Amino acid sequence: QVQLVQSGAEVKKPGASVTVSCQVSGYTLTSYGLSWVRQAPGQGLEWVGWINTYDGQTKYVKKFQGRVTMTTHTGTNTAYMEMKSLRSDDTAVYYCARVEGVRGVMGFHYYPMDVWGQGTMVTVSSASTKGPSVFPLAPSSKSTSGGTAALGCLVKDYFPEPVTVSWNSGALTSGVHTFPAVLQSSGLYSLSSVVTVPSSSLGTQTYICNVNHKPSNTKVDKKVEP
Amino acid sequence: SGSTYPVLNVTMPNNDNFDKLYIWGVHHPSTNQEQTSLYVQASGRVTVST
Amino acid sequence: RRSQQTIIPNIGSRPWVRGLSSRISIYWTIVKPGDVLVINSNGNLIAPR
Ligand SMILES: *[C@@H]1O[C@H](CO)[C@@H](O[C@@H]2O[C@H](CO)[C@@H](O[C@@H]3O[C@H](CO[C@H]4O[C@H](CO[C@H]5O[C@H](CO)[C@@H](O)[C@H](O)[C@@H]5O)[C@@H](O)[C@H](O[C@H]5O[C@H](CO)[C@@H](O)[C@H](O)[C@@H]5O)[C@@H]4O)[C@@H](O)[C@H](O[C@H]4O[C@H](CO)[C@@H](O)[C@H](O)[C@@H]4O)[C@@H]3O)[C@H](O)[C@H]2NC(C)=O)[C@H](O)[C@H]1NC(C)=O
Ligand SMILES: *[C@@H]1O[C@H](CO)[C@@H](O[C@@H]2O[C@H](CO)[C@@H](O[C@@H]3O[C@H](CO[C@H]4O[C@H](CO)[C@@H](O)[C@H](O)[C@@H]4O)[C@@H](O)[C@H](O[C@H]4O[C@H](CO)[C@@H](O)[C@H](O)[C@@H]4O[C@H]4O[C@H](CO)[C@@H](O)[C@H](O)[C@@H]4O)[C@@H]3O)[C@H](O)[C@H]2NC(C)=O)[C@H](O)[C@H]1NC(C)=O
Repeated sequence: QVQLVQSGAEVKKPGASVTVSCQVSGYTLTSYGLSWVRQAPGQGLEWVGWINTYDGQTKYVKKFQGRVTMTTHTGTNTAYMEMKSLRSDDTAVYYCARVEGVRGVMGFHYYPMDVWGQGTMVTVSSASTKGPSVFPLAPSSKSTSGGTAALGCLVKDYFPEPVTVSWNSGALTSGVHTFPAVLQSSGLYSLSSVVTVPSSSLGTQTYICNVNHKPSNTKVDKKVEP
Repeated sequence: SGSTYPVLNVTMPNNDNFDKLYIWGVHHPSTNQEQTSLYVQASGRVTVST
Repeated sequence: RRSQQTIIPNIGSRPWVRGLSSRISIYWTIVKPGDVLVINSNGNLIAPR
């Protein structure tokens, strides 16, 4: 029962820098090694750096030497991963797992990394934060297809993902299906949340998507009616 | 304090990442009256522990 | 028959561990051939098997 707390997913422009933090529960990180692996979106995995608590040893990838750097707070039972002068491409998911290569070993090889951290999502894009535009989407005509009707909302041109859409503060949890946002050639995402409510109530009950964006602090509620 | 010396019991965590060095001590009364007076109960006792 | 060791329990609250604010002091006593061992405790004893 060893847990790993990873710093809240962060996002920063290229050239800027971020720092991932890893926590440990149960076995003190001190008597365990550690390494970090990047997980580019559907790109496979790539080992990056390696540190050894109570051993102050460090080994990095020939590729990002200098740019990245390890750290360890033996006092708080948490490890750190520093990345300066970030690069647009480098953005991806990052993890931190245990390693046996400690003390006399020094070398990582032998050890079979165990217990990976939930992860940290970092992003690098010259696109600055934006406020989501909420526009209502109702049937062009009573759908009457199979059953009921499909009405929803459309948040377009917003960064950085994602913003939680809540129909009537959660009064409408039935039928709601928010489709995965998409990266516009412009550089700003866009998602949609549609619901399946009876076509016999297109005028009995109104619907409002509570699009609340933390990045832009933009709370926009919209009404959806034919 | 006053007419009583409650069994003192406190704690202090070492959040900091560096080793802490606490220097304490125990008093050796020269007389019983000095003991019972300065420390109430005649039998003192210190129990530092990590 | 050679050496002598006497310990006294130290009542008091201490750093909590595995759900306990108590502790157990470990002490070893070697007994040479022919010599004999003896244990005279009033309590708080943790005799070996
Ligand atoms: C066989 O195994 C052993 C053990 O696994 C291994 O020994 C390690 O060897 C590596 C490299 O040879 C050492 O790593 C280097 O450490 C440099 C200095 O920092 C470390 O050493 C400090 C002092 O060194 C001495 O320590 C005691 C005396 O104090 C003595 O017994 C040793 O022999 C040694 O001479 C040491 O104080 C420090 O750690 C302290 O502080 C931490 C802080 O939290 C604490 O937790 C510890 O308990 C301890 O008090 C630290 O370990 C360091 O400068 C050097 O850096 C390299 O990389 C940078 C870039 O990152 C470069 O700029 C630089 O040029 C160096 O290339 C490197 O990290 C390591 O110290 C040895 N011991 C350890 C920790 O395992 C042998 O090498 C193995 N045999 C071989 C050769 O295969
Ligand atoms: C003399 O002075 C000392 C000064 O320290 C004084 O304090 C003693 O300190 C210890 C620890 O330092 C104290 O113990 C704590 O007790 C709480 C309360 O336990 C009750 O409630 C829990 C649920 O909350 C029940 O399960 C349990 O049955 C009890 O009813 C514990 O909650 C503490 O442990 C957890 O909480 C801590 C605080 O948030 C966490 O930091 C810690 O990680 C613990 O987490 C647990 O759950 C995790 C779940 O994710 C798990 O992962 C962890 O592994 C872990 O199990 C803590 O034990 C206690 O108050 C004092 N001990 C004594 C002596 O009683 C002394 O009391 C004082 N002497 C006296 C009696 O006068």
